[PDB]
Amino acid sequence: HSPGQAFRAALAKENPLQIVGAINANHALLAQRAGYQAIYLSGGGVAAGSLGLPDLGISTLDDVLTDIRRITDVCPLPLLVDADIGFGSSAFNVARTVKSIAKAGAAALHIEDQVAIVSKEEMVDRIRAAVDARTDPNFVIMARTDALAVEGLEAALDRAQAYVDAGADMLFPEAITELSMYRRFADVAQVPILANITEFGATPLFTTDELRSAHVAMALYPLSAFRAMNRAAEKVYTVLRQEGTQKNVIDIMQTRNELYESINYYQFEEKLDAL
Amino acid sequence: HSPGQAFRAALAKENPLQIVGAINANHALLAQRAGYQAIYLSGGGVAAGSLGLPDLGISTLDDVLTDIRRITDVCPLPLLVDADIGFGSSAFNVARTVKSIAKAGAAALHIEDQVAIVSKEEMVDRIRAAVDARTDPNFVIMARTDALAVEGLEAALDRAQAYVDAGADMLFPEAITELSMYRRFADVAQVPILANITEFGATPLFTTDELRSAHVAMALYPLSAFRAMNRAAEKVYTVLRQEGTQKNVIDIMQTRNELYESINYYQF
Amino acid sequence: SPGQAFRAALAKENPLQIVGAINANHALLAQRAGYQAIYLSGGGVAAGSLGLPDLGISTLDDVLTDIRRITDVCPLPLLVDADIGFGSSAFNVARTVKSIAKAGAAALHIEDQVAIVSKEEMVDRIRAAVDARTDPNFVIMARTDALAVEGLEAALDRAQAYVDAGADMLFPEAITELSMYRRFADVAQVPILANITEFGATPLFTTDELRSAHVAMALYPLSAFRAMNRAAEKVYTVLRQEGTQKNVIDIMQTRNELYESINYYQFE
Amino acid sequence: HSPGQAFRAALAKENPLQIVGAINANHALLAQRAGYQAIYLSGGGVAAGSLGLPDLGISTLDDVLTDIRRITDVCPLPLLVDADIGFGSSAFNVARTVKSIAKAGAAALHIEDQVAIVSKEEMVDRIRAAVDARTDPNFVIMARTDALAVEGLEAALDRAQAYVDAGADMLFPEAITELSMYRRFADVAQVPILANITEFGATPLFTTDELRSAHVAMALYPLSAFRAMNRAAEKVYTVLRQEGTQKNVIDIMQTRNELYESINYYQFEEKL
Repeated sequence: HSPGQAFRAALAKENPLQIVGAINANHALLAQRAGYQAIYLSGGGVAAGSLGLPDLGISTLDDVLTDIRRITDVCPLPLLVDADIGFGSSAFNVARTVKSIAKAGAAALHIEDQVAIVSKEEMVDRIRAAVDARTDPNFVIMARTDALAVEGLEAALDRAQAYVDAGADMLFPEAITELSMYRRFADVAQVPILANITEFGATPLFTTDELRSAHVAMALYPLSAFRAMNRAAEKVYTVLRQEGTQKNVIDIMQTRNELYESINYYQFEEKLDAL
Repeated sequence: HSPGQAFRAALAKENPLQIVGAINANHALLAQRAGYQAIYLSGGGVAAGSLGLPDLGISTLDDVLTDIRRITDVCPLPLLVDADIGFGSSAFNVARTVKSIAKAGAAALHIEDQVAIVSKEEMVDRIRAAVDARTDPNFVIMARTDALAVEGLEAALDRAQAYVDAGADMLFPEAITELSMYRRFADVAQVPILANITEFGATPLFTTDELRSAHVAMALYPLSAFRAMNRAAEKVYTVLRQEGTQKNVIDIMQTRNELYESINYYQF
Repeated sequence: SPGQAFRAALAKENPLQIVGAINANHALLAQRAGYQAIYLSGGGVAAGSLGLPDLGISTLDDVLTDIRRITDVCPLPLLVDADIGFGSSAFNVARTVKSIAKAGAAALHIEDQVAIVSKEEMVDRIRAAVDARTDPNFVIMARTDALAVEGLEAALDRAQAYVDAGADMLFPEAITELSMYRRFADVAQVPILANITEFGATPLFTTDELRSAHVAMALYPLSAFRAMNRAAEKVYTVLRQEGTQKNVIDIMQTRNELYESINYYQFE
Repeated sequence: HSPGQAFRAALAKENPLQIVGAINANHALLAQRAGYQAIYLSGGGVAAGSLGLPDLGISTLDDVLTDIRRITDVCPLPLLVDADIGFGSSAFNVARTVKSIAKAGAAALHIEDQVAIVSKEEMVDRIRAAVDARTDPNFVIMARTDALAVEGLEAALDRAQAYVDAGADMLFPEAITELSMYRRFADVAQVPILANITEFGATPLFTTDELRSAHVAMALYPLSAFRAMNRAAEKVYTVLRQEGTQKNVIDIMQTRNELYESINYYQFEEKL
């Protein structure tokens, strides 16, 4: 039943496993109804969406925990969580963070080597503090590297090896621009590799068939839905403010039955009927 | 500063005052950029959006307070909050609720007589307890009622005046299909009336001009933006799952520059 | 799992002494004193954490925060006072049960308070609670004040119905004879908890006495909390009257004792 | 409608003003009933009491905000809060922290030059960041410093003036063991001075009369009640576990009537 076991189970059943970001509980339920087997909580999303703040280390662990509980309290899909760099320079912080996130209901989390990026040894220690704090061995500790933004592939691969040896269960190579690169991290790391297919990034919009050819274990789409959600919302605000009526925007609105079906409204009423 | 004043001022410079719901802090900033002068925190939205639950009284005051702080901590627009029956029951419950919501950063809130509905008497105490707990007199205490559709016009208007005599600063009649109804409340209650122009309900999609002729002081669009964001999010999930790529939905996605600007990324 | 730890403590101690801990610190003091299980008093969350009377003012969120604080640092299984489920519908009870378990609790008790609800209503609450539980080892205890409110027959009839409904253990109030506890144990056929709180109508039974009565758990809900309030008050009064705390230094836990209790040096 | 004003008024009314720590809402009420005009939320107390953790930077702002709301939601006494260094490291972090603490209900807070201590310039920027985030000019921003011990008197007095010029409404200087030294700091800073009269420390247990003679504006007792409550609780746990009954500690327990009275039980039941 362990959410961590659920995540790993998802991986074994889907390759590459599509993991979509869910900005809130409602969207996690939509993703589930769409067929997805796992979801994601973006840190930049918590900041930009939940707090309306830029992703400049302004949001706190508590902001993230709150969204983790909301999402997992109602959606059973294993949730991968963006734990940034650990929320705290102290090892105690990295540890309290890992335990808090797991306790909030997350199935997995990824911690990065950013400060520019810290040294291999540094990250290796962070990873160790994380693996140590974990209680449920099935809970996934993913190690993310942003080395490709400031270093070369070879250097990034060197880290990838040290991060795995450090205990990292899976690898998250950021900003990969070539399909062949994914293959090299896989062959070198020997653990599941996640491809971050976020739009407006350096990484091309690879298809799942392309990622599969590169042995990619996971395809992540962190803010996709959020992005379309914002545009549609903005449209409603503009049209409504210009015409003094939302009449010409009704057509792009989820209906009552659709909303109700996504949140299992009828099922709740059913239980009441039974009484 | 007093958001209660900002709210009162807003109704003064805009008639009817358009108040749009904002499901989260981000959308509050969007509504602000769109030019709105006041926003709303829908209770059904906190449940459906923040919790992914139906509007069956499962959400808690704390769930609501979290969204209030998030929104009001970054957006200065006056926020009207849906506080239901006070989530408690006794006088001290309504007070703690009103105080908490005010402390959280809201500018106004509305409580309702919907338990069937409570007797005129208990609603009167409800309003009194609410008004008494108020610290800043500029904080708005709105009363929402459904007596019209339950007891009838005569009874509805009776409650209306009572609710006003109890101290309610504004009235929120629910499920109004005829504009005449709004006028009767405005003439009887003689306090700013709010029209809930939500979609897929029993109320027609009245325009701002139509509401003005009915003497409506506020036009409410509780979930409008929310409904559109869900359809858009659903479209993205569906296409991505079918096609294995989001290439064909990029066109309906807010761009990086657009996002960064809505949250003043460059300013930081 | 916490539920397993609770049942493990129960299987190894008879009766199992369960002491209330008002906060994380005291949870550690209890652990150091040798207790195998601790308690989170609902009245303690209200009076201690909120400074309010136990009259339905505290919320589920207040309780959850204390559960996380305590269980994040103390591994002793924690029994939680979930009042009536913090809501009327089975939906509320369901959300409450999952949240409390998620926060780290090992068990919780729910009561038939409204006077009390009908046997049928409580049966539904219990079923809703049992249905919401995911880990069968998580304990769902039924608390009932039927003996005092309705009488022996009513209490025993309800006790049986509550067990059939899925309640793992029973918390019957107002019993004043060890012989009556045996009767409840024989009829319910599930572990019985005896509330040994102070200043009430019930006797301060010893663990040996409770054992002779077939009582499985002995509860001391606010015992430590009571002694802590008196000591704190003594400090405040002397300090105020004398302009220094010199004369109350002798009743203070030392810095070394504090450090020892929270494993300061270990972290250092 | 300003806890900041209430704090300043308490200062003017009582000199030195006794500020006692309250580990939770209940004790805030006990302090209020004992007659105190201001209370304190110790950072060390939030960690050791609310979290059962050492005061080594493990607690978060959220843990503090929760206790602030709980306390100020029921007790009207102005509350001074220990905000450490602003929980974070950026000007945006100090600002968000200052704002949230005030929004949570506090009347004042203090930040320190702790990193060794940061440079005078570093601290000056923190203070300025806090003062600018402040929405109510009455909300008090206190600067805590341990420069006397770390860098010596010349440097400490220098930072003090610099901190005040930066906007600190009050000063909280550590490591002072002599009245004459408090006197000197007060003369230089020209703002209200707080003396930390915590126990089991280097500082003597100065009396209010002695502190008044030292130009000290506030007397702080950060964990006094907390210390006594822990010992009492430990006593109950121990005796109870050892004897299988709490009969022999009933004598040191606050009764139910006393508890009810301290939290105005009957005034609420009157409303119910």
